[PDB]
Amino acid sequence: DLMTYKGEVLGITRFGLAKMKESVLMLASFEKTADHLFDAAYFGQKDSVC
Amino acid sequence: LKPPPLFPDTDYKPVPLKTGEGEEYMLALKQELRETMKRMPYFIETPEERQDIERYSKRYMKVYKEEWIPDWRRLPREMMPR
Amino acid sequence: RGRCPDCGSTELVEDSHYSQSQLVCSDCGCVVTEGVLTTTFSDEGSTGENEQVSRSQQRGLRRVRDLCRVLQLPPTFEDTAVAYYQQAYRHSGIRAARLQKKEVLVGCCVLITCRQHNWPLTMGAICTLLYADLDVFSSTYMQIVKLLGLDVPSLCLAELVKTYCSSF
Amino acid sequence: TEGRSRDGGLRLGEMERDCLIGYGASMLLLERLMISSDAFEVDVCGQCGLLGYSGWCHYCKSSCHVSSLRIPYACKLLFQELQSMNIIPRLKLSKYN
Amino acid sequence: RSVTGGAWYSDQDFESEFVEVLNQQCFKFLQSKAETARESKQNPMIQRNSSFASSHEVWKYICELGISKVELSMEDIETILNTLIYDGKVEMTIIAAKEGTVGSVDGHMKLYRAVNPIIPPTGLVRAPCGLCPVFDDCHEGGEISPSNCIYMTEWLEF
Amino acid sequence: KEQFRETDVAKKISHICFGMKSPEEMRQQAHIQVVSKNLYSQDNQHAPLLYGVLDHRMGTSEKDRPCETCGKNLADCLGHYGYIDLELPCFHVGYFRAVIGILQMICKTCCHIMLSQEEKKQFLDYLKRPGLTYLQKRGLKKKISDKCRKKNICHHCGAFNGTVKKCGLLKIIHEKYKTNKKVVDPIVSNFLQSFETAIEHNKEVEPLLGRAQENLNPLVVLNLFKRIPAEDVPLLLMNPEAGKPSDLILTRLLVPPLCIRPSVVNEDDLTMKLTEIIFLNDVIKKHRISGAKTQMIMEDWDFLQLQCALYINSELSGIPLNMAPKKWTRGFVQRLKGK
Amino acid sequence: TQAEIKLCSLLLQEHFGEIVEKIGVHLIRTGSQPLRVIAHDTGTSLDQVKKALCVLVQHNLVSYQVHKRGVVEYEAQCSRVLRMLRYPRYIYTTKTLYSDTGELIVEELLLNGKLTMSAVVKKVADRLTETMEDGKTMDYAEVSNTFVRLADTHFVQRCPSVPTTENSDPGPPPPAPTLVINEKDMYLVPKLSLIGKGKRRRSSPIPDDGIYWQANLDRFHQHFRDQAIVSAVANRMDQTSSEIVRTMLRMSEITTSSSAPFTQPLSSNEIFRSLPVGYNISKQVLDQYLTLLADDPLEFVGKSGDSGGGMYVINLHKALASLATATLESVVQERFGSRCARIFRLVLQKKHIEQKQVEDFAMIPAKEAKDMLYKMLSENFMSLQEIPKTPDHAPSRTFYLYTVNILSAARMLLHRCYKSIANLIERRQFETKENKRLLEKSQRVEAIIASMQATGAEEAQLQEIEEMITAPERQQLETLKRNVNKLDASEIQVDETIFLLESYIECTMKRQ
Ligand code: SF4
Ligand SMILES: [Zn+2]
Ligand SMILES: [Zn+2]
Ligand SMILES: [Zn+2]
Ligand SMILES: [Zn+2]
Repeated sequence: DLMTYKGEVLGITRFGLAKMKESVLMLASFEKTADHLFDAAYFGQKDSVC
Repeated sequence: LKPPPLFPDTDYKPVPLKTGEGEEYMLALKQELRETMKRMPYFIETPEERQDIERYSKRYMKVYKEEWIPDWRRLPREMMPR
Repeated sequence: RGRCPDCGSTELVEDSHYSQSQLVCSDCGCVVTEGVLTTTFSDEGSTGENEQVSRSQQRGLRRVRDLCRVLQLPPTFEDTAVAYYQQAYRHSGIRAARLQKKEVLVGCCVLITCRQHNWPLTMGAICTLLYADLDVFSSTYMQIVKLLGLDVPSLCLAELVKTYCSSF
Repeated sequence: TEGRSRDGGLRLGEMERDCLIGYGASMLLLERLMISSDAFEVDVCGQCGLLGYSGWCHYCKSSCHVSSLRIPYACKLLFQELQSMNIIPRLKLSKYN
Repeated sequence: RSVTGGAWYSDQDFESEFVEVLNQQCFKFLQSKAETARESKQNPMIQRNSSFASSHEVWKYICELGISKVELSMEDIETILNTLIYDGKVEMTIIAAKEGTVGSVDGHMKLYRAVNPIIPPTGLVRAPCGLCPVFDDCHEGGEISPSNCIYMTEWLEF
Repeated sequence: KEQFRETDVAKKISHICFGMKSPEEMRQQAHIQVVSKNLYSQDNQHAPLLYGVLDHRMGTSEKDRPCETCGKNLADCLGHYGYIDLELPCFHVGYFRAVIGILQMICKTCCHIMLSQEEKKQFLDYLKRPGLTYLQKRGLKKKISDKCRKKNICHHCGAFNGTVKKCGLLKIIHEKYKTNKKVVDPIVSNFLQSFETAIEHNKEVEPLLGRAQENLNPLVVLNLFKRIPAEDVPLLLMNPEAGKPSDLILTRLLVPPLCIRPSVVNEDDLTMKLTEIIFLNDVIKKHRISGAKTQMIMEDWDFLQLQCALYINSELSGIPLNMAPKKWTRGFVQRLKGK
Repeated sequence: TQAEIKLCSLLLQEHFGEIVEKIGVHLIRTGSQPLRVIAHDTGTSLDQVKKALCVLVQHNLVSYQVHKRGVVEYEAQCSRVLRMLRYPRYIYTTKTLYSDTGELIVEELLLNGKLTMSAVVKKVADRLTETMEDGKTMDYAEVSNTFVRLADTHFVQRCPSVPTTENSDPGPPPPAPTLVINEKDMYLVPKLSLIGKGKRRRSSPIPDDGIYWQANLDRFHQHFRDQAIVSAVANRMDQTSSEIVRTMLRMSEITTSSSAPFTQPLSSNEIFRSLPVGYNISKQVLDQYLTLLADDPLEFVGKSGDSGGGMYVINLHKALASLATATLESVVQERFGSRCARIFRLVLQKKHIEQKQVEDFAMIPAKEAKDMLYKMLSENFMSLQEIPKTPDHAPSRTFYLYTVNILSAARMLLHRCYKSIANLIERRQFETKENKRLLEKSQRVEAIIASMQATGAEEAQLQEIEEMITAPERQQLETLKRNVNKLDASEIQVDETIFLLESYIECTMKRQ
């Protein structure tokens, strides 16, 4: 069920993860770190500790 | 070694003002008007608030004001001044 | 800290039972009752600040190094002779002197260096290289030594025979 | 520190931080990873959202906004690290309840 | 010429003084001609000619003054004046070659005239932040502020 | 008598808020500037310089003195900052994609984004849409960039635009006044006339002038972003309160605390890596009183740009073999990278 | 567009208080929205937002409009908000063309936002009666004469009227009346039933109901550039050209759009008769003058033909270009030196050129000229074409020709001007604020002197009230006044450059 709750099959991949999670640090921890970091600063994203 | 001063010197110095009478009159009329038109009820300062205790002085030197009169036939519905 | 819990300790020294860092103190046979965890380095991977130096002066330095590498002797002789060259290259007359005097200088420095470490050597061996002449380099030697007032041993008699006799 | 050659104790990789969650324990994980290991305390200013020191915010030039938090030292390092790259993790503080 | 550098290139130095005095005195003469010509004040259509000096005329005048002991040349002077247009001081005109001894152009000859600037100094240059070299950093929130800028204030005094 | 004092308040983190800093904000944060390429006194003591890097006023890296700022020893000094300033602007690398995106999105003549008022209404409505997500922001970025890139004319100013193209790594160009496959407009005559003096004094330009392109450089780009309409800001999906388009380009850098980069052996990567930057900056500074030609000028500028690019990271690809990276280097990206 | 916001915000606070200013700033940063979300964003009560927005509509800094699904929003006017510092010049202009009556008229027009003719004429008359004693009065007839003269000259005009809402869309009305405008009566005055004179007021029936009017600023703007061109020609050749250009334009006023790059040509035959009788120039001398003027290489005016006598046309756009170039030349000249102007003018004429091709022309030697040129790049006045010689594009194989663009220059210069103006004004405000103690003390002692000044006067209060530390401090306040005067003058002596610059920039757009 986890893979399909979003109305689409989202595999366990760097691409799926981006399409599935929202917080910043866990993206930055996994892969494509610097890209995520700079894009986040660009967007001015807030992030909750949740 | 020693970072320069905050204000480095300048060889040039600003051109001095040209004198002009009607302009100086205008100069005077500027400082007059900016203090004058602030009376117009379009200008707003804070409403009165936070008085200590009712003392009949407030009855005698009371402030007077009456609600403004805009054109009630030109602005949207909620325009009522209250 | 500094004190033991209250009284007259002021010193700090290290001791620890097992893989730790605690600050021995010596008014109580104690550890300032505190300790602090040492912080250290490693598991990754003498100054720079090198003066650009006058072009002819570093030409002289290059001659210095190329010279004593003839003796293929410990680099420390190189380094201390270079330090002596820098010490000498601080005077107007030395700067204004003709370059021949500087060339004999790069040899007299090594001479004094070897003498300090009583390494056997003789004038002729050095002067065969520098295009030197007895008057020139002897006078330059006297001038430098009496200018800097440096102490230096003499040629010990038995010092030179050891290498000399082995040359037969 | 690293290991036996230089007095380093033990390492607890990711794959045990996973089993701690598996069981679901929370105070054990919190203790083992930030209390015992490398706990540290830092100071921040609520008004601007930046770090400070010794009960004073150099940015706002004021005292009435600074406060002290607990924090794993690695994360304080990280917050001082990003700023060099001009990525600024500003902070919003809140009541502990 | 790339070796000699002319009468202005001296001991491989530049004779700034000769060229500067040439410029200023030539403009002095040119504006004298312009003012005297317009003092005829009869007709602008005749001032179209009267107000303009000939390059040979000004060359004759300057070499007649003989301030420089070194010789003054036709094209050398003409270029000396040629700086003035970009100095924003003068105007140019061209005619047939019969003017003067030289007729310095193919079948043509050219003239020169002094000009009025179209506006006085502007207001902005009277403002210290028209001049303030850290205008960019002189911020209310910055340590360079109108409350603290020192030029900002010395402008008050003089 | 005494005034009441709140001793402490039990507090907890609510959010992190990532965002940019402006040159002026960077000034305000800094404790000191650093304006020297050298680091130690030439004397025997090896003492740090006052206005050079490793100024202990910025922090501490030893067990035997506090920093001159916080006044306490290494056990507690959080660290501090200094800052430096470049002579000429330089791109940030990390945001280079952002710069090219922005140059692509905007009309060059008048700085507005080439949208229809209907399009403005639609996209501001989407902005109003509650619950906007990162992914959604990606979606809007895509769609609006699509409907803009297909434009050639500008509604606002009354002119058309070329296109943005790279001209090698860390460099960018725009295809405005080249000869056009749709045949040149009469303004080709104006281009040609503008080259008249250059052609006459240098005929070798004539074979080349047909291949001209908008030679935009970091300085003009920064200048351009200084004039973006405030209304047009958020539609770039930037939160105007987090970071404003001015800050995507830089003119100053923070020199991070010593405890970030303890230097004992006695060098450190960041330390000497940044010594490089400051040295090359002083070199171009001296060059500013040199009487030099143009080539070495813009070359020194691009050297500064290269040096900063290294100062961020190390795996940059497109550098010609004459000034390639000399050895492995741990820039910030590389010390966050990997296991 | 920061400095714009800074200037407009501080001005708005100056003239309408620190309560409405926040609404104004948020509006200009959001364009238009309904009051609901506006109050949400401001965190401000409905009544406050209303008592602001009503004023911002009275002075039409914000409009209102009914939008899709019937939602009303209020539209910011980015230029209106900041025109205000031009009011000085409007007042000067009206008093210059007309007597003090026109100035007392306009000062009202802008102060009240809008007025109906009965209201404005009565109000000005009453206050006029305050200006003279002995029962002297001024009739409505003269006031109406000035009013009709102004309306005919189109310096003042009617507001947008309400549509025929009383007889349309029966049933529930729209949320707002959605006013409309028409040119047909755009300067047509009403016949008022009020008659007689102004009357002095107790300080404690409308025939023109709803007929409001407001000044036509652009009429002044048109007039300003007319002054500019006539002054330029007078400076360059002689006042006679000033008169002839004035004649041509005063007839051209209606022969072309206010922002067209050109006018339709008049004949020297019409000019010869439209020129004042005070000028004795003959027709042949007039035509020869016109030929000379059309022959000017600056080409502000051209011939364009000879039908029905000498055809001649003004080329406004180029004139604005001429003065724009000239002002930028002057600013660089004073800011950096004449030599800068020389090199600049070289590059301006020689649109592409290299350094090794100008030093001879500039005659300044090396190691000063090259860096001199380079530093101009720092401020973006200068550009470089850098045409490459190869597909390699290496620096050793490209030509470094310089280049200019006036548009970019005016655009960039604007920021410095706006920020400098804000600097002056906020400097005054800071200085006054830190002087508020001294200002309070001075005003207190001046009020005390005003008391018993002449009525109930006595000597025991006419030497004591200035005896204290105010004696050296009064000059401090007077020095503050001198500084105020200096920077106040700089205001009027900054923004004319601004006027010409905005004119020249706005005419550059084609708005396709
Ligand atoms: S406040 Fe400073 S920057 Fe502004 S005008 Fe005055 S001196 Fe110049
Ligand atoms: Zn004891
Ligand atoms: Zn703070
Ligand atoms: Zn510290
Ligand atoms: Zn455009």
